[PDB]
Amino acid sequence: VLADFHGEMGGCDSCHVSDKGGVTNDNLTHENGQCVSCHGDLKELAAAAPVSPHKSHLIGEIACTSCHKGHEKSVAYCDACHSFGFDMPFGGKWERKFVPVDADKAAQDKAIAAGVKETTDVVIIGSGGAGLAAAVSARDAGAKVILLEKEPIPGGNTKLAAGGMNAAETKPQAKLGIEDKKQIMIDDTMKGGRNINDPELVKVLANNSSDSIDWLTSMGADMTDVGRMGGASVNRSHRPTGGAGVGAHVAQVLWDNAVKRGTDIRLNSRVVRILEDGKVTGVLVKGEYTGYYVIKADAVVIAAGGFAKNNERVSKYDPKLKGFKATNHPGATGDGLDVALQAGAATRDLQYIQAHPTYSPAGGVMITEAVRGNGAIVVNREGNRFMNEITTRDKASAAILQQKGESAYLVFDDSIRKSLKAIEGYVHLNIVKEGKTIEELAKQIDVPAAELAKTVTAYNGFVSGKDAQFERPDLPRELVVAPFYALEIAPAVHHTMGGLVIDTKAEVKSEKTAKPITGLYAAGEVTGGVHGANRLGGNAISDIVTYGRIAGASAAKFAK
Ligand SMILES: Cc1cc2nc3c(=O)[nH]c(=O)nc-3n(C[C@H](O)[C@@H](O)[C@@H](O)COP(=O)(O)OP(=O)(O)OC[C@H]3O[C@@H](n4cnc5c(N)ncnc54)[C@H](O)[C@@H]3O)c2cc1C
Ligand code: HEC
Ligand code: HEC
Ligand code: HEC
Ligand code: HEC
Ligand SMILES: O=C(O)/C=C/C(=O)O
Repeated sequence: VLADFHGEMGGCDSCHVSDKGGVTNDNLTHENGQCVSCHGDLKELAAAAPVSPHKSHLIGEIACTSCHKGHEKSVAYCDACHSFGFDMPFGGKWERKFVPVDADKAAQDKAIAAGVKETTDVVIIGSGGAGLAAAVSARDAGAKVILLEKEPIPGGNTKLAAGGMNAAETKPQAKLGIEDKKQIMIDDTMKGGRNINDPELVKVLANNSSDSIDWLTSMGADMTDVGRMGGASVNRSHRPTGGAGVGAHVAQVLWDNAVKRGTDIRLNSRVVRILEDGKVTGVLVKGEYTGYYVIKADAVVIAAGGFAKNNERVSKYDPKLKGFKATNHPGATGDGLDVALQAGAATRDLQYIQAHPTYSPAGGVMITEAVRGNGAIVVNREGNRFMNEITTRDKASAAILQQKGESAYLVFDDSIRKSLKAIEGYVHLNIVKEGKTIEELAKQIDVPAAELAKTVTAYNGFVSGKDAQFERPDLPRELVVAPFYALEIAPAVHHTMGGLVIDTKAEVKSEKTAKPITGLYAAGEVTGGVHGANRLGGNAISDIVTYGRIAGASAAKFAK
């Protein structure tokens, strides 16, 4: 392992700040400074490469030490989701065992009384889009902030985002000739959420849309290419130009701005208990290398995101998903909720767990909803259609579940390819089957040529505005310019629509007292009610930004 290979050289000193050893802080700045001092930084390393582990889509600072582990085997962090078989010096397999947020209670108790280390105004749990947005906002005229993230690298699931941030009206929308209006936001959002959605939440989720999409814009963002997500009417999923992805893009831009203002962002730092006056007094942090510690603060924003990814827990409410795969990063296991619950928060819609119908087994990645939206059709093992490809996720997950072998085949054109640039990434991942003709495509895929061809020729007829098979309301492109591609895909646990109960100010309500627990804030996937029973594609990112901002600001006035 790497620190022995380097003990052989110069000592403990090489990396650590002292000759006895040990880490100063959990972001591991010193040591990573040491790394780069002898080896160069990531751009330097990246330039040297001929798929390289030193240059990727991850956002934010990506410590050397997030892969190159000192005192233990090392693993590319890319293996949490891909299987690149890189040949990592001092290699190891990626393994994560979920450990309870409450275990080691004695230890936590012993350490709560044992001093009082730092104090700040506002603490924010998690670094995805909601926590960063909150960072900007608390910081941005108001308070001192100290955001913790448990992962070794930032941006949660936010950074994987693919297809768009919903907003209504007055976003750039103007400039493309997309005619849309606020109530249509609300109204689809209720319809997709099967009408249980907290009405006041879906309201500000409608009415702050444009501003969050302008805020992003005041910060550096590129929200201009618009498309169609399953479930809405007027086109409104904002993204970067030509079909790239908004998650990385948004995460990055709010990472920068949060860092730019004075946020004190700390990785390998998991919050394991909110501190009880019953007012929120502070937080108990388990810094991975520096041990436990208390931070006193006046407001706590909870922005830890969802629990998709914990199959134990998700199987708990919907055992249909036991054994299913997830589209999330490793961090979404519910720590947040647990922390909050211990604090006596109220939750809702915990059992409504959204599976994404088009994940790819082979690639270990989601494959965006926009591929079907720009024109792809889905095809079972027999070579035929079985569904209106732009239906709701739950219906589309259901239908592929009910098909030969539990999986199905996205099938598109050279025309759909060109038109949605996320598709170059899939191509880059070796997961896309190619055919110079549909008969060629079939052979790769192991689906019958005359049936697939008849399917595709017929689909084309439907394309002529009428799907006399499955009702697909939009038929964007014809599927007739070669080469032709396909991917097999299947449903994967993806979003948890439920969560902590909060108002339009982002306050968290107590189960017992049905009022807010004081100075306890929340925003993002960790919260409940914004999406009802079903989340619309494109509503997560807009919920996260607009609610973060509110959570931040609310927490800032508190303490002020
Ligand atoms: C593959 C994929 C594609 C999606 N694409 C889209 C899209 O195109 N459009 C859209 O609207 N939505 C999309 N979604 C929905 C969007 O991703 C939200 O679901 C996600 O943004 C949630 O934001 P967040 O701020 O709440 O959390 P996250 O981005 O997950 O941020 C999470 C932080 O909390 C850290 N954390 C958790 N617990 C603790 C703790 N106890 N202490 C410290 N840190 C902690 C976590 O590990 C995590 O990093 C997508 C999600 C995925 C996974
Ligand atoms: C001389 C033999 C060394 C002593 C004593 C210690 N180290 Fe290290 N170290 C390095 C990293 C990247 C870390 C972070 C965690 C990890 O990646 O393993 C650490 C951490 C420690 C710790 C904490 C133990 C724990 O894992 O919880 C101790 C006690 C420690 N270090 C003491 C990096 C390096 C390194 C660079 C390659 C060298 C030469 C050493 N460490 C050597 C020593
Ligand atoms: C910070 C914690 C790090 C990390 C992540 C790495 N180094 Fe070093 N390194 C140095 C020298 C002179 C060598 C040897 C070259 C050789 O023997 O051919 C290395 C080796 C490595 C590797 C190489 C694995 C391989 O053999 O391919 C890796 C992955 C690596 N390091 C990472 C020099 C230095 C330092 C100068 C004092 C410092 C500081 C570090 N390394 C710290 C780090
Ligand atoms: C995970 C995403 C990584 C991060 C972040 C960093 N490194 Fe890396 N490193 C990683 C792998 C999987 C490999 C080897 C496999 C391959 O195909 O490249 C490496 C290799 C190195 C090396 C040896 C190669 C070289 O050009 O010398 C060194 C010296 C190295 N890595 C150092 C290093 C530093 C300083 C980093 C911070 C900027 C860093 N790595 C980031 C995985 C990952
Ligand atoms: C899980 C959270 C991931 C980790 C960690 C890494 N990647 Fe990833 N990667 C992930 C997804 C969900 C996607 C697809 C996004 C989409 O647009 O639908 C990707 C994409 C890639 C690609 C192809 C697209 C591109 O932008 O090049 C490559 C080549 C890739 N990822 C490589 C890669 C590397 C090298 C990573 C380590 C630094 C890495 N990924 C981390 C999911 C996740
Ligand atoms: O781009 C997609 O298909 C997913 C969107 C979401 O989860 O909101």
